[PDB]
Amino acid sequence: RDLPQGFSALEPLVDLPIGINITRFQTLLALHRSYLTPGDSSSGWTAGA
Amino acid sequence: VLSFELLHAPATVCGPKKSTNLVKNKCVNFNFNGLTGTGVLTESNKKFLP
Repeated sequence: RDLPQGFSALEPLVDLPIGINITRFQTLLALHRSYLTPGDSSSGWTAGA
Repeated sequence: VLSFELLHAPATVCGPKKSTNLVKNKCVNFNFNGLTGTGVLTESNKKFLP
């Protein structure tokens, strides 16, 4: 738990000339489906740490 | 028909590709990707980051 104590700089990966406007933000994770939680997206899903 | 579009959008790919060989150890007028100048070009033992 909690972020470590140290310094580390971040290198560039990619620049894109798309030029669209961005104002919001949302993220995607994994929703397990198995015998434990069956059904659709409304009932059959566990989170995962 | 190959047609172009004109608007305020930023630029994109094109057709420079200015290719000229490399001469070293001489006073030459050079123009790299975007930076220009004059001087003598030689070999260095300095290491950049990729």
